Amino acid sequence: MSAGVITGVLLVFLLLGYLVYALINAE
Amino acid sequence: ALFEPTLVVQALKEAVKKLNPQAQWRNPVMFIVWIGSLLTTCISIAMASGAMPGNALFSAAISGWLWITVLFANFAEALAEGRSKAQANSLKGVKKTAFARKLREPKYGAAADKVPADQLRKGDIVLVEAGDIIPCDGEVIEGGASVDESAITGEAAPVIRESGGDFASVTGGTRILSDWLVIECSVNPGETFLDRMIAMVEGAQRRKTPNEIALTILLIALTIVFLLATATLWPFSAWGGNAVSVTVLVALLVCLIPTTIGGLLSAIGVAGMSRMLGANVIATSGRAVEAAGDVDVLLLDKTGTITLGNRQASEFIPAQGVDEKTLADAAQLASLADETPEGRSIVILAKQRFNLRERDVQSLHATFVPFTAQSRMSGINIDNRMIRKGSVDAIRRHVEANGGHFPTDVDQKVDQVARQGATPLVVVEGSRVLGVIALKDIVKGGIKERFAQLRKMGIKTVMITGDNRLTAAAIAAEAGVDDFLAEATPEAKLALIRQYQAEGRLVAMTGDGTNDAPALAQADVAVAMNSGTQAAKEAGNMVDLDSNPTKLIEVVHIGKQMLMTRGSLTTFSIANDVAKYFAIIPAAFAATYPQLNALNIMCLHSPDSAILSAVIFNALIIVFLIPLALKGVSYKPLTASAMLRRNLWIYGLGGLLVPFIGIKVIDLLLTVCGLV
Amino acid sequence: MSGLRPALSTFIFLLLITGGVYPLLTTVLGQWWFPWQANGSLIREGDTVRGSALIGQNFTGNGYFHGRPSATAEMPYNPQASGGSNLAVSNPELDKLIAARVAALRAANPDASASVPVELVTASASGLDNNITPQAAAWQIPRVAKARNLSVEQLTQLIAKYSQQPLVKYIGQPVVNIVELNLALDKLDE
Amino acid sequence: MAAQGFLLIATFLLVLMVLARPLGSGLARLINDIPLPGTTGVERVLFRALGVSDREMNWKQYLCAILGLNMLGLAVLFFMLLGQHYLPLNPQQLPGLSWDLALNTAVSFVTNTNWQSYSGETTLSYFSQMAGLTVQNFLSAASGIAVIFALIRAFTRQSMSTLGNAWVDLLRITLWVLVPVALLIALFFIQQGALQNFLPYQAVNTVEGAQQLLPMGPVASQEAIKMLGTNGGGFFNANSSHPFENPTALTNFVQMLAIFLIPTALCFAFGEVMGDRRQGRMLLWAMSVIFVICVGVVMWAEVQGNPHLLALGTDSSINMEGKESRFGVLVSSLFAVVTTAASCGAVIAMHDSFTALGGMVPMWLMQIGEVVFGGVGSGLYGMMLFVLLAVFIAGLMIGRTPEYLGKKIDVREMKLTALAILVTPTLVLMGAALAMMTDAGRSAMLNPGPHGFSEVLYAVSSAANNNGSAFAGLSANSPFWNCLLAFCMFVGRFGVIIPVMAIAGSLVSKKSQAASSGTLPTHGPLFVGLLIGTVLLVGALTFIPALALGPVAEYLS
Ligand SMILES: Nc1ncnc2c1ncn2[C@@H]1O[C@H](COP(=O)(O)OP(=O)(O)O)[C@@H](O)[C@H]1O
Ligand SMILES: [K+]
Ligand SMILES: [K+]
Ligand SMILES: [K+]
Ligand SMILES: [K+]
Ligand SMILES: [K+]
Ligand SMILES: [Mg+2]
Repeated sequence: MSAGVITGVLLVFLLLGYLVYALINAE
Repeated sequence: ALFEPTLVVQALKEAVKKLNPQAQWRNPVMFIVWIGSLLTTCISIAMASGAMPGNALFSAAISGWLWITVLFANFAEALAEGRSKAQANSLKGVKKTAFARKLREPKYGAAADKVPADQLRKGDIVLVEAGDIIPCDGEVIEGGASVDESAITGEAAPVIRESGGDFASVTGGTRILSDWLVIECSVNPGETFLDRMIAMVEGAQRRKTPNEIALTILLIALTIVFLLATATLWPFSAWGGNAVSVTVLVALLVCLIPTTIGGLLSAIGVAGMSRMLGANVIATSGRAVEAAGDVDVLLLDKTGTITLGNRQASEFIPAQGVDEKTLADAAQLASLADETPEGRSIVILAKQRFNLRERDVQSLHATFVPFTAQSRMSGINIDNRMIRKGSVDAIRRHVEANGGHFPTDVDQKVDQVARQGATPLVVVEGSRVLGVIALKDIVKGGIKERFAQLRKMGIKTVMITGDNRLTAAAIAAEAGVDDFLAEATPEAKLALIRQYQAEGRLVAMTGDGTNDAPALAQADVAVAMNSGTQAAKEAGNMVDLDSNPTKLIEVVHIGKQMLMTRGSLTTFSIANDVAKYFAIIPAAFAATYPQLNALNIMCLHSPDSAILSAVIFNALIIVFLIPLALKGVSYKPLTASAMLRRNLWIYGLGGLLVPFIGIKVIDLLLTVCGLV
Repeated sequence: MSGLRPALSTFIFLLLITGGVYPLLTTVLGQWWFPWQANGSLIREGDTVRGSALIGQNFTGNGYFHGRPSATAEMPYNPQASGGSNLAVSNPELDKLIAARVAALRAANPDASASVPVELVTASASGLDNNITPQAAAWQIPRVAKARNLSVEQLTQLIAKYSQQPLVKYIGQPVVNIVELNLALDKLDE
Repeated sequence: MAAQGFLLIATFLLVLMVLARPLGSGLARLINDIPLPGTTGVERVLFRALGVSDREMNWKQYLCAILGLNMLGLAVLFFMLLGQHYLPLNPQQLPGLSWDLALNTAVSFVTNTNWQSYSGETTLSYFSQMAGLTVQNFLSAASGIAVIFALIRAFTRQSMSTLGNAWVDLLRITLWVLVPVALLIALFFIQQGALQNFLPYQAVNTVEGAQQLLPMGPVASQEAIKMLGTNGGGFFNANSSHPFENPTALTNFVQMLAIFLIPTALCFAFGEVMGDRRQGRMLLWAMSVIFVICVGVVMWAEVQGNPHLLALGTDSSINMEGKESRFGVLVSSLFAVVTTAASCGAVIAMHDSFTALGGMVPMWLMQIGEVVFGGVGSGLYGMMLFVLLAVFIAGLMIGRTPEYLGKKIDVREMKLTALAILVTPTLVLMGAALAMMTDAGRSAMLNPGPHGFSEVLYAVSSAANNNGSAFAGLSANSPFWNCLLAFCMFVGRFGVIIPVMAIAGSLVSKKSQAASSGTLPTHGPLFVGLLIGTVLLVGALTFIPALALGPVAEYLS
């Protein structure tokens, strides 16, 4: 709802996307 | 191997922090804790700078303890890599002296000239005398002397490496004692198995085993679970009242995610490879080693693998219608030009028993029929009418081609020789047969006890031999193996490996001969004998150095210890999280949720002390389980269900009760030291 | 493969069966066998229906046997919006509702124990409940005995006669059908 | 009281196994592509009419068939519920639904969740509650049974890259397993006092004289499949608490048996198809131990009840608030645990007036992934995912390759199993976070304090775990709540369905291995305890924070 909140949500989504990409491509 | 030399630890402590700057991209579980460490450090800097009011010392201590948790994980990885590097430096060798004598004529035609060994191509013959290190891998074509394999294998013992037969392989880096040898460059330098094992560990080409990828996927999934729980914990407390800070969430996330196994998995793999090499057996790929735990059958050769080789005759036997000099004259020239151990044995025994000084090698020429393992036949024909020799089946089928009728008393004699325990050898007088030559073979020691241990563990040892039916029974009675496959063509083992593979079972074997090379290349866990040809060396995915036919028990020890340690650390890191909850969840919500203090079953001092103690235990369990990851957990041959129960009792309830005591001890130490 | 025809054919057939055979066969079988149960268990007295034997009603007056309170929308015991109070145990609104119900029941029943039964003060799950325990019925005897001049023993036999007990003592609870009990009490007294 | 509850658990489990023993052989016959003892040419003429054959197609076409049938059903439901007043059999003349409510209810009835944001008797008409509700309950139950049938076929078939035919699977399941048993159950409900008619709303004058309108309609035909297929959602708002839906304790017991009939029969079918019944009884032990523990804990919590009632002049401290009176508190506790563990949306009590711990346990059973006698096939393939995790961990512990029933578990199986594990809790946590960050999400709250967050978390958990039971205090009729729940339910069910079909297609490509000496026995108390501990820890390490902020906070307050 605020700048810090949306920054934290964006960082969490970036970490989640990186972890999902690592799960798909653990190779 | 020495587990922690202080010199090598302080040498690799710089390599610990060399892998800190964004080299953890390939490790997701620890990239998460590195991102959390950077976020906590940044918010602590901005928190001490004036903005975001609060107690910045607690956030700084949290950031420091996550940073040294990252340092401990990198220390485990760098310690395993340093141990592997020290083993590689010990297995470098002496061969840096490239003084090799370039030989022109493919015999003892002098030609001693100092040339560098870097231009040694395939097809170049090298001859060196005793007392000098041999440059490269050698397949001796003529000669034979005593070598010292101490610097390559690990122990010094007088061993004789002749030519012609199977035991005609010498590895570079071994000094010579008595006589000159002939070195054949079968492989280019830098492409041999020794160069491969000392060069693979230098680079970071760690092709992970599929079990390791699967567990990495599972640990990533656990990290996703804990990241979502931590991230969604903020709006819940935000609605409930004063929201929790970022640093307490990051500390709970770090204490939650599988940091232990996620940081010790690579250390487990590298230290397991180091322990694999420490048993004088070399594995170029862990994909076969991880599947070597699930094996049930072992196929063994006899002639040259289980026995010592070098079949020496003991006593000749005559027949009803033949004399003894008629045995001797045919026996001394049956394999006169052959470099076979049985041929040299019958020659020396015939000369010791009669001293028949016939032609030295031939009269003018001969046929010089080679010995093939599929037909089992050899002979020399100059003055007689096609006289030969071979195994019982080959001599019988030659009698059907030449004489037809075969002597049943001689058949009874070869049966009683086989029951005595001598490998049969029958020669041809030209039209009929004269009798068998008994070859009293000698067998390696301890194989009975090691096969009993294998039967206790549950690997069905199978003998592969193409000599005779009763000889396999006589060699199985004194060795303690399961049912054999006797009188078998060397293609029968090639059919049998695919037969056992197509049944769903995983087959494993050993061998040294060139004829065995397709079986070594097609088998799943195929160790290569040290006294074996380079074709078998490159065909087998692993190679032995102790010249032992039953090092597969150590191979499966290493593989099962790998899987056991990795799964045990996984289950320990799962069981830690309930005590992590009982330490952090009452601590994280104090002002906003004052009724949650009833869940302090450990009765900790303050919430900040509880969170700090949880993070300290998260670092300390990793640094305390570095030696467990280095050594590998204890493995005993037992029932699979009983082993599962023991592992559960050690790393389940036990790995659940350890974090409680550790967190309580760390909190008590913090309280008595008075920091928090 | 593409296979749009078998998907559509399967969907049309499994819609036609489960929406035009099974509900129709169930309705036909119910109306042909068990019509009074299948039509709502209505008590039909004259041209109008007093109520159903299962859904329950509201009895504000002290002469009748009061049931469990209802938390339905608008008026209590309204079947057009069923449901409960949806109030947790940590709700002060539920606390005031419970206290007010206990006070009202104690004011209505002076000649009884102060330990009010839980069923008469707690709202039912559906909000349309026609059942109380005979212990609560025995607790509610004296109000009816004071309102109408009948015997306590006579009320006890009437309630025991109108007590639907379950087949097994502990698969459910012993209950009385409140609407039918009140209607039969009115019919027998007048 | 404790003896009565233990007797209730014992007799319920006993009659459950008694009724599930004959169904196991029949379901095994359906798995093994074996026709029924009947079927005298009716199957041949029906498949000739419908244009399907006895084909054999792969996992991609099986999953595409299931997804296409569900998507066509969802579109038909959405258009029917939007244009409700055009279709006949509307005696109350109820108007067409809102777009958000129609989409939410359509996704709700196609995706087996069966969340109800409305009141049925003043929301939907008779033909709507027939065609758009009962038909899709049948189709969703048949889709779940077909998916788990394909998974069992994948586990039992060696070197056969095709997984039967979804059309014949759906036809045989729907018209030989669901329909006749539902006919018997609905006739028993009619015998005990349910409702099945098409009369308009009967005006009723009360004994005192107040007005009362009694709703009517085909309730028993809904109830039968509603309990057989573990498809929640009643004819009225009081889901299985209305006496027109649950007249007697015998009806309630038959409802419990119908809920637990199909998962137990599917476990028995697994045991019969895989030769040895030990692998089908290990799963049943794993369900039964956790089920008995949760039922006993919830009964103890509800018996202790609310001390405020005893403090306010009540003889009984048992929390009977928001509970039926013909149904005991022990029966209500057992039915609550049954519906919250088996993905059935039936609510004997409103689940909101429970104690904090007695609402903590069933919501935890919701949040562990719906495995303990879960769903209709949907619980058994989730239990299969947990068994794959358990055998991977056990193979790691014993040092052998991770295998289950002779099939080596590979990197693709681990990838898809991890994805199928992660689909549900990411949706529960993200939906709860999105609901608690918005005033529209938090404005549906009823109970102040941490029980409100418990209500929101229970709503999102029941949505994304496809259960549909609600605390009902949440005013989920808002368009934001309807869209959020509909999205969570849709992507949760189908993003668990797709990787399960992918695991099945990865397992048909492999071949079984014969069990030898030194292998892992996949039965017995040790493996049962390992599987139960795996399920409990995976469901606990995910959700102890949310439980601690919700019902545990309410209990400790
Ligand atoms: N040099 C030789 N000349 C003739 N026959 C031989 C010779 N060496 C071995 N044989 C016969 O062939 C058999 C060898 O079989 P096998 O063990 O398969 O080959 P190897 O001994 O080379 O491993 C023996 O039974 C022996 O009788
Ligand atoms: K997981
Ligand atoms: K699931
Ligand atoms: K599901
Ligand atoms: K519902
Ligand atoms: K989970
Ligand atoms: Mg050989």
